Amino acid sequence: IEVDMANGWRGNASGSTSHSGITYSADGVTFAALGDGVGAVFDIARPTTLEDAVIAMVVNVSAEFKASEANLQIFAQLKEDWSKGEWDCLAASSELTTDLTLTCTIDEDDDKFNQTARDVQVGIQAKGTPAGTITIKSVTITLAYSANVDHLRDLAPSDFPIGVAVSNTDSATYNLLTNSREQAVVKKHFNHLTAGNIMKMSYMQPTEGNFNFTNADAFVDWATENNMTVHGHALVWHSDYQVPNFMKNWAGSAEDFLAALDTHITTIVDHYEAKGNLVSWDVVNAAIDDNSPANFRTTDSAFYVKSGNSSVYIERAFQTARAADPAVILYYNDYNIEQNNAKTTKMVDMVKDFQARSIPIDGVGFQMHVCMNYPSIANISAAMKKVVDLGLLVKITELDVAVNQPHCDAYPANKINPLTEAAQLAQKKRYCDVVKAYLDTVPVNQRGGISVWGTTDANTWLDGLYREQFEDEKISWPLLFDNNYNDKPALRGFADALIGTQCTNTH
Ligand SMILES: O[C@@H]1[C@@H](O)[C@H](O[C@@H]2CO[C@@H](O[C@@H]3CO[C@@H](O[C@@H]4CO[C@@H](O)[C@H](O)[C@H]4O)[C@H](O)[C@H]3O)[C@H](O)[C@H]2O)OC[C@H]1O
Ligand SMILES: O[C@@H]1[C@@H](O)[C@H](O[C@@H]2CO[C@@H](O[C@@H]3CO[C@@H](O[C@@H]4CO[C@@H](O)[C@H](O)[C@H]4O)[C@H](O)[C@H]3O)[C@H](O)[C@H]2O)OC[C@H]1O
Repeated sequence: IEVDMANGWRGNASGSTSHSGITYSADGVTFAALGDGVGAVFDIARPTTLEDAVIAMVVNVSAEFKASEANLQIFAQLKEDWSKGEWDCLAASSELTTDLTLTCTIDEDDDKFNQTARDVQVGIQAKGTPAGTITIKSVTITLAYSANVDHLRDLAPSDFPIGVAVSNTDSATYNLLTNSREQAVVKKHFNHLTAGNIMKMSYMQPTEGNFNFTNADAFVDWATENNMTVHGHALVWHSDYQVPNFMKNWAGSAEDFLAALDTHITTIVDHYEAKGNLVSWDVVNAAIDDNSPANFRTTDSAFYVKSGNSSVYIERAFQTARAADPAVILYYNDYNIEQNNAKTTKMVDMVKDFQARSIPIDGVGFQMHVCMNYPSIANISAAMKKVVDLGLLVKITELDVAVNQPHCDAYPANKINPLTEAAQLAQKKRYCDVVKAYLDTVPVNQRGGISVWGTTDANTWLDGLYREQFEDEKISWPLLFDNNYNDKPALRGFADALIGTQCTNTH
């Protein structure tokens, strides 16, 4: 709460000496400190949840007030219940001179400031034998749950990994290796990791024949130290920000381009085989378009264009990855293929073609970037079953569940902001439904794992993707842990599914 400094302020006398009101300017709110108990205040409407809230004021006091040796008391009290309040803050003349920052934590014995009955009067007053003036420049007021899950990974009903995507050197704030809160949540709940960006193409090979393994190797070493396996992401992907410059600008033949693509794959696969912890790769990521009917991408993919207007690079990537390490599990990975419409159909036809022509492929990764109420559990189940029936592994690679999403629930007509308890419980049921559909649809020996695309809501990729539609607000809140790394009901819902407990949006 940033308190308005231009409206809503009042003089106050909490003692016998009368006050002389308040004065507005460009510097803030000013009053004369006429006697003991004389101050300035504003109101907060009922109901209030103000226990453990922190009041911070920037103030500025006159020479005469300094000379008076008077103290300053930040306080709050209930209107019509005047005797009840927070009276234990005091800034003594000692500490005063400049704009100072004075704070007051609202901390009461009986929880009196979590209440429904009265409005709340908040302010600052002089104590002692005061004189001169006080100026307040600004006021800010900084206002748990447990899922009771000890280790999420330990609840899987068969042997499949429970995994998470982490940030690395691509984020100063959220880098797994420098952020001890990220390390803690990961070590507590997961046994499987994906790098969010640093194993993508231009990160691994920024120029032709100069590979850069240093940062990704430190990530793999930390996974090994902590008894976790690594899913490699990704050997081939069209997204412009991570295509190596020399590939974007290829000026030679189609056969020479495909040979350079082979070198990229063989070098990276051989290196991570020898490092000793790399169990599966997304070999080709998101190569099908978003049209209906669906086709492989054309002009928006450097790989289609530089291969000579051909999708042959897809099968070649799989053949090359297999030759480099025959033991590593090979996935095709994509979004929207869980919807059971045009894109699902194109993916299934591609797998059938590959099986007919002896092109190696071990599984399909369903990224599973879903909305709260779309697509349906029936459609998600039917789409995964199409892959199960071809004898392949099914892996959920990038699960998140958006509370607001511009393509769902007629956004923004029903926008949820701020986040509510009802929305958190809806998210609990939704994570339960999706994980249960996976277990119900995919036989034990075809379960490639379930991973979520991030740790805390404070760093989800969705808020950046939809920044324009969201008006720069962080409103997708799509993951298992909140902005302070505490549990959300979402985590209880994931756990309920693993243990076979009914999926609900209740407590
Ligand atoms: O250290 C604590 C003491 O400060 C504390 O004294 C209390 C201070 O607050 C007092 O409440 C006064 C009551 O008058 C209010 O103004 C009235 C608002 O309504 C108008 O209709 C009316 O005309 C005004 O006069 C004022 O806002 C408010 O500060 C309270 O009565 C004192 O008990 O005691 C506890 C110590 O720990
Ligand atoms: O020089 C800096 C640039 O490098 C930097 O680039 C940004 C890097 O982050 C990018 O966002 C990435 C995009 O990929 C996300 O994961 C994908 C989600 O969709 C799935 O289909 C796919 O499989 C996943 O790989 C990832 O979470 C997210 O962090 C962003 O788009 C780039 O612009 O910009 C800052 C410069 O200083």
